[PDB]
Amino acid sequence: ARYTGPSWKLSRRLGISLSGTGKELEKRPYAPGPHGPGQRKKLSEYGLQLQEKQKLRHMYGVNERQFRTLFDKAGKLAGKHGENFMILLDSRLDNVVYKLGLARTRRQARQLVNHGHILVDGSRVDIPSYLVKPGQTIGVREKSRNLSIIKESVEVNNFVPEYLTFDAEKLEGTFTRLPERSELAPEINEALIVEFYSR
Amino acid sequence: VMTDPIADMLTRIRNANMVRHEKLEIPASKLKREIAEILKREGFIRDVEFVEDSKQGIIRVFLKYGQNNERVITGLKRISKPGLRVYAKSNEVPRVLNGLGIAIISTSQGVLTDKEARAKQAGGEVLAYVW
Amino acid sequence: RRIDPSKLELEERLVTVNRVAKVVKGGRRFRFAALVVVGDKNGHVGFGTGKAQEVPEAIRKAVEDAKKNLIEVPMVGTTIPHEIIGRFGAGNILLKPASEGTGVIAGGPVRAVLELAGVADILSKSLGSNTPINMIRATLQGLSELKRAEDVAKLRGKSVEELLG
Amino acid sequence: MKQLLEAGVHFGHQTRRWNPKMKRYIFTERNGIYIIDLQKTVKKVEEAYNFTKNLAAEGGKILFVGTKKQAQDSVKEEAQRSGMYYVNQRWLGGTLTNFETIQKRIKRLKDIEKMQENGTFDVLPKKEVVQLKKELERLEKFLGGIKDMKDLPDALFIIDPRKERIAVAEARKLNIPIIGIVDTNCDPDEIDVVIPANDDAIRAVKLLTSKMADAILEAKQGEE
RNA sequence: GCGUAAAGGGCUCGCAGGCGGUUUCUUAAGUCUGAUGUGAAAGCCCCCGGCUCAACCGGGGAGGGUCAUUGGAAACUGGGGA
Repeated sequence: ARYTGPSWKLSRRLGISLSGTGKELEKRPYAPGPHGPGQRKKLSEYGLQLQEKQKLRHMYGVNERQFRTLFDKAGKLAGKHGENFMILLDSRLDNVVYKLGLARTRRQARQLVNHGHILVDGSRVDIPSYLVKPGQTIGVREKSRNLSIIKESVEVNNFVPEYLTFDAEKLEGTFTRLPERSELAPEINEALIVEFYSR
Repeated sequence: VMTDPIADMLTRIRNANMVRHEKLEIPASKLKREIAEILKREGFIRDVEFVEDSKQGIIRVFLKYGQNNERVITGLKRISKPGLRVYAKSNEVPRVLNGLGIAIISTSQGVLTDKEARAKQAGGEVLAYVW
Repeated sequence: RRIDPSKLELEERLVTVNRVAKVVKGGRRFRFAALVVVGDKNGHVGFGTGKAQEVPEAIRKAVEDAKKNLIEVPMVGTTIPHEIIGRFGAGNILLKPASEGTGVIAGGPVRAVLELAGVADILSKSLGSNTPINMIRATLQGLSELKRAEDVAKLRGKSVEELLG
Repeated sequence: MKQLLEAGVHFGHQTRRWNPKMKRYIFTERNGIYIIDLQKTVKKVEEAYNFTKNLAAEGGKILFVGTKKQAQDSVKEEAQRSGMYYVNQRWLGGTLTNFETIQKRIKRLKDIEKMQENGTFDVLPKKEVVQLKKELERLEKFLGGIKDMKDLPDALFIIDPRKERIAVAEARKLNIPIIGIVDTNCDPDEIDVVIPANDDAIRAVKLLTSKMADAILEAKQGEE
């Protein structure tokens, strides 16, 4: 059950301020902790290993079991290693939910996706890690669509993905293909997931 | 003596292959002959001119490796040990080197090369391996 | 040859900064020794260093060692031409040619050297010695012996791109 | 373009101890030495003429390197009247390989030279001009010829394949070009322009340093 | 791997065994290849579908043998003759 962290110091010492995209601790850019204001140093190969695995895994927030099974399960696909892991670990039902302009928080859109509300493909999708392939109508679950969170997130703007496609009035959605695999260009470098989780 | 002829020729082209000698001798046999036409046709040495005479022998090849240290004979290995024989099926005919070298598997229709033997798609005794 | 000039951006990773002491009259005159290898990020990755009195001094003599030598390492796009077991100095290295997204799976001195010398997918697991200087020595000889396919067709006169796959 | 009849006064060197490398160009052995191969010396002399001229016209200094006794007249007169600044004395340790500390030796030669008319005498007592005049007296007689190389020596015309072995290693250090007349009992593959002839006859030294120094001299002033 | 780290038998003669000069005809015993049988299911891997997804299930494939029976090549080891 991932929903336990603070959500300030986890990004604050996790390596990069996301997400975001301003909630990175701009008041104190150092790492969080009692011995944290001082000079930071680099790690070993396990330093970039833990920063790559904890950094790229903290963007979604799953447990190490499901994230590991997405590591080898992502490596079971075709293409390249870090690209398949990158399109897999971000094409989830909650990343497709909060990436479609659904909710203004990754945990908030997560609980909006597994709260029974955001039912997609015409039916309900009640598991926050139960994704949808390219072409499923990632809907809004119109029996409770008149809400404050959905209307406010429909009022708040954001750069919608070109792998996906939104709907603010028709109450629908879609994912046109796999997302822009190298195109989705955060700081999460997939080589550290090819090294700090490969042994 | 005479443990294996092809290992004597391969040790000849190896030891002369590091000596920087112009020509190299050999014991003239059907393996030195067909291996001379294969290993000469693939472009390692300049020319084999099998100057035969009584009683047996005797091949005489020239090292076709220029100024640059280590020419087209850059390293050879006994891929087949006369004494514990190698084997290779059709799908398991391994191409030695990966992209640079070439192996010579003695196919059932002649002493082929690696890619040509895979072109026939039939393997045999792994005759030698020139990495 | 040829000795490549210091004409690029060097990486300057430190391999390991070992202690050293000459047992002289009075204890042991301790001097730091660090063999830290600088890398160009395209193929000029050379790894030698020296000794000096302070840790930054060993950084200075090591960087002078990186400005000493450089290697080529010809490899077409996340590989080497022929994955040869390259080790000289009683310490082996078994670096094969890997695929595109198979990562730079190497060890301490291999992961430093190839990790700072432009590697994309070259599987490497050693077999032999484990000194640092022996690792950079046999790894440097193995990287400095692996052949390139275009020049391998251009020096052994059969045909360029006649050996493909 | 070597004088073929004039080359018949500089073919001959040590014998009965010649290595396999520098003996491939040997003509034959008739009872005192191996007779060096004449036509190889001619065509190689042409390679030194054209390559030494055209590469010498790129603008870099030529290091007239010489070691042996009676090898200092051909290099001091040849380069000192040629255009290079060489060293015909006992060899300095790491000449090109140091490249800075030899420069600071150039600084001691600089203040020692310019201090002669710099009022160096008549400031301190007689021990100052006496000991210091001994200092340049024992500094200029060893390391003065490097003043004709302020940049690195772009080429090393080394005239001693055995006595100048640390020089051949020094130019082996950089990628510098080192052509030179290496004797019959020498190592062939160490140099890049072999002058396969002897060095025992001093007239062979005048023909070698005259063909080399005259080659770079005549090839260099032809710009105008 | 075996001069000095552990490791050359103190040394020889020899049976069994292991390996063997060059040319040429046959052979298929090995070597290699094609066709059939058989290697049950379930499982591993690939390709889809069903339990809200997943674990799971189901369907569609694959691969697994000094394997038999049988057709070829004779280059190499062997059988036989010169």
